[PDB]
Amino acid sequence: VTGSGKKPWRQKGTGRARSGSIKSPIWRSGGVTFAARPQDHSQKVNKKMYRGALKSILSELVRQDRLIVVEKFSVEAPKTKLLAQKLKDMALEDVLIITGELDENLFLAARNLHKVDVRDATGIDPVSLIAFDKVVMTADAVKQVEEMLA
Amino acid sequence: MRLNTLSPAEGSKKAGKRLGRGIGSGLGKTGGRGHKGQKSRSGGGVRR
Amino acid sequence: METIAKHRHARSSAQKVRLVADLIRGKKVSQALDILTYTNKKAAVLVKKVLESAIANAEHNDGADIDDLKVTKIFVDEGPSMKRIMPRAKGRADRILKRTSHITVVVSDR
Amino acid sequence: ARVKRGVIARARHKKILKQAKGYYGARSRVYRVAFQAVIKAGQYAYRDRRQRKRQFRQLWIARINAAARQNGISYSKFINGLKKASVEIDRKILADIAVFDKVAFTALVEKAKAALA
Amino acid sequence: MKTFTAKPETVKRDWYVVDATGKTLGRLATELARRLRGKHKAEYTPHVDTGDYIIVLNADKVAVTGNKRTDKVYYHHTGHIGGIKQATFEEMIARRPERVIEIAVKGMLPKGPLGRAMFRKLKVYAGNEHNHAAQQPQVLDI
Amino acid sequence: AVQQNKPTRSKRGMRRSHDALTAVTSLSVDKTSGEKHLRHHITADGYYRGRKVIAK
Amino acid sequence: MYAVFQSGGKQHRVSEGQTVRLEKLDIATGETVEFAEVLMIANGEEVKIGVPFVDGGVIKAEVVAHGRGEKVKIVKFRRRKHYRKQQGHRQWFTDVKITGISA
RNA sequence: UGUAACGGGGCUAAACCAUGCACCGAAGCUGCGGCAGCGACGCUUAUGCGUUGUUGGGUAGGGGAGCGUUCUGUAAGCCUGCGAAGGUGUGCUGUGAGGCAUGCUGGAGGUAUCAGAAGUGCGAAUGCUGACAUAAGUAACGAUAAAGCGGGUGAAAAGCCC
RNA sequence: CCCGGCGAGGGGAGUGAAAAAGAACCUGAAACCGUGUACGUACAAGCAGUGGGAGCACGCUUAGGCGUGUGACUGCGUACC
Ligand SMILES: [Mg+2]
Ligand SMILES: [Mg+2]
Ligand SMILES: [Mg+2]
Ligand SMILES: [Mg+2]
Ligand SMILES: [Mg+2]
Ligand SMILES: [Mg+2]
Ligand SMILES: [Mg+2]
Ligand SMILES: [Mg+2]
Ligand SMILES: [Mg+2]
Ligand SMILES: [Mg+2]
Ligand SMILES: [Mg+2]
Ligand SMILES: [Mg+2]
Ligand SMILES: [Mg+2]
Ligand SMILES: [Mg+2]
Ligand SMILES: [Mg+2]
Ligand SMILES: [Mg+2]
Ligand SMILES: [Mg+2]
Ligand SMILES: [Mg+2]
Ligand SMILES: [Mg+2]
Ligand SMILES: [Mg+2]
Ligand SMILES: [Mg+2]
Ligand SMILES: [Mg+2]
Ligand SMILES: [Mg+2]
Ligand SMILES: [Mg+2]
Ligand SMILES: [Mg+2]
Ligand SMILES: [Mg+2]
Ligand SMILES: [Mg+2]
Ligand SMILES: [Mg+2]
Ligand SMILES: [Mg+2]
Repeated sequence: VTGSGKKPWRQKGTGRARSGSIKSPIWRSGGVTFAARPQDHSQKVNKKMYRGALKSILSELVRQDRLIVVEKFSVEAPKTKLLAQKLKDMALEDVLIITGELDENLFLAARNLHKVDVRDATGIDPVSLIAFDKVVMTADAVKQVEEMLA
Repeated sequence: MRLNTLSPAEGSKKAGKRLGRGIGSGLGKTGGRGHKGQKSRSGGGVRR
Repeated sequence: METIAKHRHARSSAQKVRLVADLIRGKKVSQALDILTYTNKKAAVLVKKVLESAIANAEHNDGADIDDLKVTKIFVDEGPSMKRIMPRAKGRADRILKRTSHITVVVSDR
Repeated sequence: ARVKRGVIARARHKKILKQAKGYYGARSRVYRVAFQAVIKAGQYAYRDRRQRKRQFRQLWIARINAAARQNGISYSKFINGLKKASVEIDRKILADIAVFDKVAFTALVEKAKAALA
Repeated sequence: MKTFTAKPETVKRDWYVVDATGKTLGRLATELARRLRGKHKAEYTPHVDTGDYIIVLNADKVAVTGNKRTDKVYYHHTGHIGGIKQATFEEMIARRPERVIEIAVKGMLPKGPLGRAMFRKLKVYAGNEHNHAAQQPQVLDI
Repeated sequence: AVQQNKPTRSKRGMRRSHDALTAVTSLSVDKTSGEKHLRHHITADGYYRGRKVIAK
Repeated sequence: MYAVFQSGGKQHRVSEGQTVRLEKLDIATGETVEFAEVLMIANGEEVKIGVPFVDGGVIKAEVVAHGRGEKVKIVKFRRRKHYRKQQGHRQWFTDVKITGISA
């Protein structure tokens, strides 16, 4: 805290509680007793615990009928309207689309759709696999996730 | 399975103690340090 | 009907005006003015000008018969204090509070 | 995550000052004093749920004594008499009857006397 | 159902007259105190005066045992420094004999407002005559 | 010397139980000028017991 | 006419039509309870004193309500010993209405 | 300092010794209702329930189970101008920390649930800042060189002007 | 527009959804100070409550010896850290 190290008043004689620093955390305008510092909140996750978690997730999706497999999933042009349309026809709304390789059109077409995310098999994550009603995977995506989870 | 239906294993996130928060808590006032002497002080205690 | 007048931020402690407010609470306004006229108190000058304002408010605004009015309510509340400092002996300073008051007078024919 | 305490603290003080209604002076106005007043109130109250059972029995006895002596026998002998007669009416009820049914109380005295005779 | 309590506004308080002639002071006083408190009534109520009005005649003939006539001492203090005062029983009886029975009964009545009220129902006289025939006191051999 | 304990608002009010003012009860009306006035005092226009005693 | 009986470790003096609050009875509302050990029956100068119970004496009553009483606060406080606690308590009760005193 | 060496009154027993029977008397014991800890076993254990013995004063201190506050996700969801937060009442409910409902005030925000992270709970530290009491309408109004009157100005004049 | 010193301050009018936004201006807690009503209080002694409890006032239920406020009298009772 800004200010000086001057004792605000003499130790004895005035009848005030003894003081020592104008920046005492007891004091208004004083320092914060256990002031905060930037901290790194990340945690280690054991590799095996990571893959195991993914496996359990995928297995519930299946068991809850939230996992949907298809041969192909793409759109003909980077137009949000086309994806939206496809999704309506498939009776999908809130959905994670996971494909084998990145698909650019599909990615762009999906970006402004808040209930939709697109992802290549390599980039899946645990919270995405949970956070959407359905998850659609192409055969290739399955074949790649499988390889990934040994 | 949703982001608001996941919970930790029973017993895996025990709550930390918080000293000095009143009679009911059981760790009020002296905070489990007893009365007086070196060990009751901030920074107080003897070396290994 | 009831008609109000007030003097807010009057320069007197509420205590001093209350001595006077008490003299006239409940009285016919004519007897109240006589009482105030011959009460030798600064606060009697203050309260009289408020009562007179209430009387004129009642006649001018509310169509009242001044013959029929009574001081049905009168109360003095505490205003903001002005804070000052008075030097005393040996370098010591004392607080001075210059207290003020809010004077409310209500008149009515009932 | 800075936490401000006003809403919680205010509810806490108000809960105490509300229990201090009727108390004199700072006891019903000033938290620090009200709090100590409310505690002492509970202490006495705890104590006096036990005492209440003592004072009432002490009252019943005293009245039974009076009504017994009016019929010519002392409380202590009257009680002994009833015990020997296998009468089990307790002292709350006996004190009620002493006041409200003087003729039944006398009949109870005659039952006590007989069992002592 | 709450236990009965007597009520100041409906309490019945009867009048009696007692002769102190020859009675042992403190054994008379306990009975007077009993009856002035209501202890003898089934309606006895510790916060209510349920007792009776009692006239005591011939206070000047009250009796005491042992050597207390000449030796029992009444002490009192005037509130002024050094002002401790005393009289024997026998001096009390010759100066105001009523005081003997009154002092004895008052010590045996509760302390505080109600007990002071209970005392007001005691009318003690030195001689054989009272002026309360209007109250029709009933003879009480106590 | 100073208090060991804070006097109560009750006590303050008891202390003040003699502080109230008295209203004047003895006004008269001059019979010639019609003015009110303290008894045994002249009126504002300078009348007393019915005579104009002070031109002012 | 009144009668005296024991219920809930306590005794009660009652007449017909009276509602009286007892310790909780495991009897459903609208059922009739019988108290067949009655300590005293008195009707107008006739007075039956049980020794301990009156022969053929029955008090009939109807269960009218079950409920919990007003809360009572328990406070414990040991001054200067850094100790205090409270507890709140409500007591169960059954109300019965006396419908017949059979002497 | 004042009875002041029965707590008092008073007592010749209302004292002392002996025998006896009665009664009063505690948060101890019993009775009725209820909660919980530890066991045990049951109608029947996915784990709490149901029976059932017993235990349940407590400082320092160890252990266990919880309430509530702020922020992140759940949440582009749910409540909310047909009234959010906060303020003030009331009713019900929880063993309690608390919760929910609702009248009035207010006028734009709030956030179930399950998780996640803490600047997370105050009556004391001659604590810190602000606000307001008290003494009290008390002391004081600063050199004891000194004022009096007429007239004026002014809403008002002991104090300003002549 | 009105009282007031061509004041301070106020009462009307009008603006505004609102002046229960009037410039000391959102919300407007608490200490602290008042006006009004109900009940208590001038023979009475102490941590100011708690247990019992009359009476009064105010609601009930349509009576039932119940809610709320007050609290004569009475048992017990020397604050917190
Ligand atoms: Mg800072
Ligand atoms: Mg790695
Ligand atoms: Mg920690
Ligand atoms: Mg310490
Ligand atoms: Mg030590
Ligand atoms: Mg140590
Ligand atoms: Mg200087
Ligand atoms: Mg209050
Ligand atoms: Mg105690
Ligand atoms: Mg006593
Ligand atoms: Mg003696
Ligand atoms: Mg013996
Ligand atoms: Mg007991
Ligand atoms: Mg026990
Ligand atoms: Mg908030
Ligand atoms: Mg909320
Ligand atoms: Mg949480
Ligand atoms: Mg503390
Ligand atoms: Mg003084
Ligand atoms: Mg002086
Ligand atoms: Mg002076
Ligand atoms: Mg000067
Ligand atoms: Mg002026
Ligand atoms: Mg103006
Ligand atoms: Mg309009
Ligand atoms: Mg207006
Ligand atoms: Mg405001
Ligand atoms: Mg009186
Ligand atoms: Mg006193």
